[PDB]
Amino acid sequence: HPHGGGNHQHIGHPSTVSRHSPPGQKVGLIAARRTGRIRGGKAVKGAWHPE
Amino acid sequence: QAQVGLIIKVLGRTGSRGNVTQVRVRLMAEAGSPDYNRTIVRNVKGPCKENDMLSLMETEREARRL
Amino acid sequence: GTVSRPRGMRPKWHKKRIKRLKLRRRRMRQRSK
Amino acid sequence: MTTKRRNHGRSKPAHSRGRVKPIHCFNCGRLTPKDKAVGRFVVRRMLDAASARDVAEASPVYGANFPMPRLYMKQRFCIACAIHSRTVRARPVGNRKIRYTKKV
Amino acid sequence: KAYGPNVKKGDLVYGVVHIFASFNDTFVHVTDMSGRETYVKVTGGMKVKADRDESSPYAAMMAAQDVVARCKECGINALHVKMRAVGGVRTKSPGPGAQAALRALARAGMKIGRIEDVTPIPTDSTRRKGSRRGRRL
Amino acid sequence: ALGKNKRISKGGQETMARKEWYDVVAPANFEKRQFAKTICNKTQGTRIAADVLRGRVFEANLADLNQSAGEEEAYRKVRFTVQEVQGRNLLTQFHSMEVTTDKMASLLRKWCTTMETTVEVKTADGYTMRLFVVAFTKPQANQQSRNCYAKQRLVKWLRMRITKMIKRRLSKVQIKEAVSLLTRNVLSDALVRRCNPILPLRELRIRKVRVVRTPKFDAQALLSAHGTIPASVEADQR
RNA sequence: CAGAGGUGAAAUUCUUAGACCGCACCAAGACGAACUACAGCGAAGGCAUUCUUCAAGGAUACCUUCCUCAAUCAAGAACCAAAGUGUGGAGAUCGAAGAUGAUUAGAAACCAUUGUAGUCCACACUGCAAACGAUGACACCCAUGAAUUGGGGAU
RNA sequence: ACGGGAAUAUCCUCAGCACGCACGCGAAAGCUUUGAGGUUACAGUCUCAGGGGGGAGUACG
RNA sequence: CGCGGGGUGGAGCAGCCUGAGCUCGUCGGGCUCAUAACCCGAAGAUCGUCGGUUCAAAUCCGGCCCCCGCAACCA
RNA sequence: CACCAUGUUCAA
Ligand SMILES: [K+]
Ligand SMILES: [K+]
Ligand SMILES: [K+]
Ligand SMILES: [Mg+2]
Ligand SMILES: [Mg+2]
Ligand SMILES: [Mg+2]
Ligand SMILES: [Mg+2]
Ligand SMILES: [Mg+2]
Ligand SMILES: [Mg+2]
Ligand SMILES: [Mg+2]
Ligand SMILES: [Mg+2]
Ligand SMILES: [Mg+2]
Ligand SMILES: [Mg+2]
Ligand SMILES: [Mg+2]
Ligand SMILES: [Mg+2]
Ligand SMILES: [Mg+2]
Ligand SMILES: [Mg+2]
Ligand SMILES: [Mg+2]
Ligand SMILES: [Mg+2]
Ligand SMILES: [Mg+2]
Ligand SMILES: [Mg+2]
Ligand SMILES: [Mg+2]
Ligand SMILES: [Mg+2]
Ligand SMILES: [Mg+2]
Ligand SMILES: [Mg+2]
Ligand SMILES: [Mg+2]
Ligand SMILES: [Mg+2]
Ligand SMILES: [Mg+2]
Ligand SMILES: [Mg+2]
Ligand SMILES: [Mg+2]
Ligand SMILES: [Mg+2]
Ligand code: NA
Ligand code: NA
Ligand SMILES: [Zn+2]
Repeated sequence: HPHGGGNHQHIGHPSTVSRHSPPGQKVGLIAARRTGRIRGGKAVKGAWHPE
Repeated sequence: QAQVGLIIKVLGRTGSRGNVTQVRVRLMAEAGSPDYNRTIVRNVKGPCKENDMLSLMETEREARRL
Repeated sequence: GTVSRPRGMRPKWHKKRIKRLKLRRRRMRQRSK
Repeated sequence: MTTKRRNHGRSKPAHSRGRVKPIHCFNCGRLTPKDKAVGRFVVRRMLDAASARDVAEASPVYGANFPMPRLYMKQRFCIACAIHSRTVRARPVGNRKIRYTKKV
Repeated sequence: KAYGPNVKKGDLVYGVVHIFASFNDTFVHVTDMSGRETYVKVTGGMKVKADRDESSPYAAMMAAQDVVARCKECGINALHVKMRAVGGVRTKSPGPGAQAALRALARAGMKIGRIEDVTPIPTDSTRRKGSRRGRRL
Repeated sequence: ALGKNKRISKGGQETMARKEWYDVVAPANFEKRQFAKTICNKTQGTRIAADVLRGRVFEANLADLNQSAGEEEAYRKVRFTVQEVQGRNLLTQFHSMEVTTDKMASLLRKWCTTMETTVEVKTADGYTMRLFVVAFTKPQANQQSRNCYAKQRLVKWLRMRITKMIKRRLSKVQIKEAVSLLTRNVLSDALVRRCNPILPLRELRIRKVRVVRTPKFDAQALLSAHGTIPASVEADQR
């Protein structure tokens, strides 16, 4: 696992990974537009369809 | 350039320190002119009195009554 | 002003100071037992 | 300390009602009960006498036979703004009971 | 040329002037009777350099005179008038430049049609800015 | 302010030369047919001017639309929706009518009851309108009371009679006849005459009419509404 | 098309990638202006668009019924603005905390631009208000003028 | 047609929120059939609270 | 001990790449009944110390007196 | 509607 190992239990790299990451590297928060506690309103999730 | 006006009434001294006089001015123009007998309120610096004459230059702005 | 001499700080803030003091004392006793 | 007004500065007798929904002050927006706020209905001319004369001269619609429109506004002030704007002034104690029931 | 309609010389061509007069700026905005097409829009900030003078009557008068010049260029010789203040939940009192702008349009030769106040007025509203204590200055 | 803009772009021909003039045409139930003129961009590429002209709403004063009417017409504005472009004529259909703000605000008085009624009705040709009637109570000639507030049961009775009359009168007529009734105050005089016995009224008036739903577009019905269409000389040579 | 916003004056802020402004719309959440009053209703807290509904409640009217069944109340019970708490919704506006810009000797205040929790709804808690008429409840007597809300009687 | 209707006018009446108005009361401000009146000429009935200012609505339970 | 950084007006800090500035502080005069705030002025260095080079050293290169860090690991 | 902070202890 990419998050494995270390003398402390930690992810040593940012957990937001690119949409284009190959399988095996695409773990964590996949293509996250944002992170952290949501405040002031939950936006609608999913892909954006202007139609 | 400048239009001559006649002070037909002294409305009273205005502003703090009382150095500005508010007056009613009749524009002096020949008959048929667009400004013939047109009266406007103006603020005057210096000692003025009724029947005095002023060079107004601009004649559009009207002094706020006080 | 709409009140007479308080002879002290504003009573609402004195009440709040007491309220914070009571909270501190009950926390100290909690850690003790 | 001492009761300054019999009505306590508002039109809410002791057994009339409990709460009157407050309004925003016309000037500062302070919330004050509607029965307490100083209320004035103002009918203001859109133009002063000189400007109205010039616009009426240029207007084929407005003239001696048709009057220009006016502004109509209900203005409610908090007590502080009413006093500061001189809509209302402190009065002698004996004159505080004088009430007007129509615009003079 | 003059870019006017195919009308006889002297016929009244009517636009609509929207005069938004706040306490910070004055808008003199000329459109057609539908409001979709705008001929000219001049504000007090386009005539003065200081922020505190944007709402002054002189700035509004200067804005109106440029409006008249462009209206003559566009072929509009008469104006219906729609006056407004800020409105909404804010003040309903028209700004200082309201009277000067309308007077400047009349004195510049532009004909004046129907005049109406179109200040947005809520029939119930959201909460105005400022606390329940109001602005404390 | 002049000379104060710092960030102009965020990245780093005469306008009136492209405009053509059009006449706006009210329906035949208005004496002045060619009220108002407007401009529009010339048809360029795929952007046809008619496609952006349809749906535009024009507002005019009723006294201007109907000459020799009276000062009562001067406090109402009528709006029209452009339904079809015929050459340089914008044939329109009724959109809304409203009393001016100054007139409506002046009607308000303190020591009386303000009674408001909302009515929705469908005409014979499928137009749906909302009617927004407002009425005011008045003191009698010999009244000595300090107010003329109305009993609530009479207010509801006034609302129901107004609703019944408006629905009955407007549901069996076309939009053209309905506009004629509204703009000529035939319905208004009928309402006040039949509603005064319920409650003494200082004044009753229709303050706003708005079309809320239009049927499918019909070219023939529009032409029947416009009758003889005055010619437009905007496209002609000077 | 070149500024807009905001202020005592400004700046934070928005803006040729088109802001502000104009017209007609669409979405969403609040709110029910003017009329609105020394006016109404409610035990208090509280309550304001219309229509359709569900149980109430006071007053008035009566040559109806009844027959002391009442008054006030430790204990006990239910309700109780705002803020606050829990779980789901909702989140337009305003806005504790916080952020930035001003003012100032300092200003982590008042002012300006923002902004979290909240503000709104359902259910369940909380029961701390200048919850004020700072005036306990029931009952009796009590002089004068002008009004006002509701129901009756007379012309 | 919510129609033998609706609202006014004069008078009477019961119930309600009140206003300027005589006794009397109160340290006074003021209250006054809406008492804070009818009380040293002190007794209609019930009930809650107060006993110089602070410490303090705090500490403990 | 090895490597690196730093000693500048009373305080903190620039300039540290040859020919002294910033804020506060202090002094004098105003304003105030007086103090503070505010306004007008003035003074205060020898660039830690000792040498060398250079026509000229806060500056450049050496040693010294101190100050502050990074390292001092495998058994 | 820029910005106005402070005045040692008794006693006349
Ligand atoms: K008041
Ligand atoms: K109170
Ligand atoms: K009542
Ligand atoms: Mg790996
Ligand atoms: Mg790891
Ligand atoms: Mg862990
Ligand atoms: Mg971890
Ligand atoms: Mg005082
Ligand atoms: Mg006390
Ligand atoms: Mg006092
Ligand atoms: Mg009060
Ligand atoms: Mg009641
Ligand atoms: Mg209350
Ligand atoms: Mg005229
Ligand atoms: Mg400005
Ligand atoms: Mg500006
Ligand atoms: Mg103040
Ligand atoms: Mg009445
Ligand atoms: Mg309403
Ligand atoms: Mg009892
Ligand atoms: Mg709450
Ligand atoms: Mg959950
Ligand atoms: Mg905000
Ligand atoms: Mg309590
Ligand atoms: Mg009571
Ligand atoms: Mg109490
Ligand atoms: Mg009643
Ligand atoms: Mg009395
Ligand atoms: Mg006794
Ligand atoms: Mg005691
Ligand atoms: Mg002293
Ligand atoms: Na790390
Ligand atoms: Na755009
Ligand atoms: Zn105010």
